[PDB]
Amino acid sequence: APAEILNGKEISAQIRARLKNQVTQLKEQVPGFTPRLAILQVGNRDDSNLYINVKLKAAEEIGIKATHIKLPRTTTESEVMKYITSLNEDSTVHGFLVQLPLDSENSINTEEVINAIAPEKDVDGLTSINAGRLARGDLNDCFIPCTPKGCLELIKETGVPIAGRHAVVVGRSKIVGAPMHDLLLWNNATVTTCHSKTAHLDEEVNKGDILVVATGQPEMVKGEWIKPGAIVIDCGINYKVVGDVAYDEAKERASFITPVPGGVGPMTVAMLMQSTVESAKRFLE
Amino acid sequence: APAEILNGKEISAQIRARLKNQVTQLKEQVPGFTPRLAILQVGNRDDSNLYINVKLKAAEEIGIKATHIKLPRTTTESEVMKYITSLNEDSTVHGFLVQLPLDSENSINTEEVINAIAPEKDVDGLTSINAGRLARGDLNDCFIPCTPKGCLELIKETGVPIAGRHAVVVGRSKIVGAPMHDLLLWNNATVTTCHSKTAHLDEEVNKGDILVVATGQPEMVKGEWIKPGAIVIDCGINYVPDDKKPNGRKVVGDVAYDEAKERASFITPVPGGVGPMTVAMLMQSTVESAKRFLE
Ligand SMILES: NC(=O)c1ccc[n+]([C@@H]2O[C@H](COP(=O)([O-])OP(=O)(O)OC[C@H]3O[C@@H](n4cnc5c(N)ncnc54)[C@H](OP(=O)(O)O)[C@@H]3O)[C@@H](O)[C@H]2O)c1
Ligand SMILES: NC(=O)c1ccc[n+]([C@@H]2O[C@H](COP(=O)([O-])OP(=O)(O)OC[C@H]3O[C@@H](n4cnc5c(N)ncnc54)[C@H](OP(=O)(O)O)[C@@H]3O)[C@@H](O)[C@H]2O)c1
Repeated sequence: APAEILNGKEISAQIRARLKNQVTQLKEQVPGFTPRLAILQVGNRDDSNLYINVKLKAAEEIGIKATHIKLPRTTTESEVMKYITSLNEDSTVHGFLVQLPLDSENSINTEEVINAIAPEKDVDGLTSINAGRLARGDLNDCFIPCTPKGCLELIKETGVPIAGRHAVVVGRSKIVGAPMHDLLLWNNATVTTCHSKTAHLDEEVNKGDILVVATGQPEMVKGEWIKPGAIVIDCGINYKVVGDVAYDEAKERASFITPVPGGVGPMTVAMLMQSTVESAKRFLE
Repeated sequence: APAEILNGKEISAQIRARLKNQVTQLKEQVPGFTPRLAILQVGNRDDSNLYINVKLKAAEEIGIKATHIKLPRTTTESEVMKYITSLNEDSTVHGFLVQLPLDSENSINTEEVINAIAPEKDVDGLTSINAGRLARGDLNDCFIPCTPKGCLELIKETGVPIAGRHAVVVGRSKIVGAPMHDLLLWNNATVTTCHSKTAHLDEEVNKGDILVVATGQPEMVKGEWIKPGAIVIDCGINYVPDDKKPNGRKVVGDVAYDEAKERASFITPVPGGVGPMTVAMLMQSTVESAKRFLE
């Protein structure tokens, strides 16, 4: 009766073991070379502290050197810009990211901050340059955001070809929904994007052979809506922790489904690490 | 109950007359301010010369100063790059474009040339940075490529709100389909993008309250596929021989117009729909760049 469970915890563990061996091999080819990631944080949110620790731990396990810079809540845009410039110019840093959302007492234009990141170091793929390449099909020389990247990998774990499928993406954010659409489209799905102004959400969802949900609305996508045999990818982290999909009903209709926790979340961290290792390898050129 | 015809020739003429008045007024509000467009050409292709002259003439009618830089076929990539850098840095120039395709005896990386354009001057909207802003919903200050821009304008001429409609885009090219998707999405349509690998294209098309077709496949989208009451926007320019026409050839769209006009509530003809919009949209983007520069 139930959907096969796409176990992101196990899959991510296989990815991290491969990345580790790749990193060990780079270091034996070029001794003293150390791939390096930096994470710049503004403020002191509890959830951001937890996510960053998970990232630092994965990095150290793979043999990536990881630096965490934590700026106070008094930080201004102009101070964040100086750090980004410093990370851009530090040739020991192969990739870096800015943890979102920024936690400051001052107004900081997030887009302007992100877009000061040098594109070759933008391992989160959130610069307009990288978004622009992805959105137009040029996946050759481009970092892709870590969440959609992990989702695509989960979709591929089913062995079902994406080409020609009707995919539905619920959500259109910069971090998840919009790039998710792009990845599905340039893997030759026919893609429908939904958002908060979509009418008859249920009827749109029901057309998805592939369904990716990234709304942050706890369990709003009902199992009833899911197309029989669909692949269901659920990005939601909502406070127990639950997804954006009503799992117990959706599991009876899908052929493949991601649980929450242990689905998309661990896969996201593995892809960040993969992008980091890519940046380090490109720099060795 | 046949479709109202969206007359692109008339609408574009209204747009160009309003832009003129706006430009006259900017110059009176800030005397000495001169909106300025540059077009950089490489080589001497006949078709490019024709298109450029049309753009220069529209600009001069509106009161935009238009400069044409024409480099010879002997030009190298590094010389093209130097001109782009110079246009980027010339504070009198608010917008410029590079006419494509380049006509040189040397290898010139087109993508690299285009992507040296400063985003704030990229009136054709084809730089990666500008594509990226548009694709992620920064519609306040990015540039929009001229064809999808004109499509959106035609859709708005109907007075039917876009928000909550199911829009279908057939095609995903850099120049039309992809930016078209972005405009519809950030106007709050629910958007489906189809392409050459879409299965059951007819059934996908039939879900479109708004349909934009940009395939280059003459009359492939049949009237039977059109949802009743749909807005149909047809970007196709396909040449077919026809001895009964003044110049021995007709232009048809990517939509089978005669059958689609019986099903749509609004439809663009070909010729005379999307095509005449395009030069006016370039002019509109140029006026936007000049206004943003004016702070
Ligand atoms: N595992 C990870 O590392 C990770 C990373 C990022 C995100 N996520 C999770 O994924 C979820 C989404 O995050 P985000 O950054 O993409 O969030 P976000 O920026 O809040 O965007 C939510 C999106 O869902 C849409 N939406 C909201 N209510 C909806 C409704 N009733 N019907 C349809 N669409 C609706 C929004 O519509 P509008 O655009 O119209 O506002 C928007 O596009 C969250 O639970 C987040 O915690 C996880
Ligand atoms: N000023 C003007 O009037 C103007 C300006 C621009 C464009 N246009 C016209 O608009 C049309 C499209 O031009 P473009 O620049 O977008 O061309 P293009 O680069 O060739 O793009 C064609 C697009 O349509 C898709 N397509 C092709 N055959 C299809 C089929 N059988 N079923 C579904 N989708 C199919 C292609 O799919 P894949 O992506 O899968 O290959 C692609 O995304 C042309 O007639 C062009 O002349 C007019």
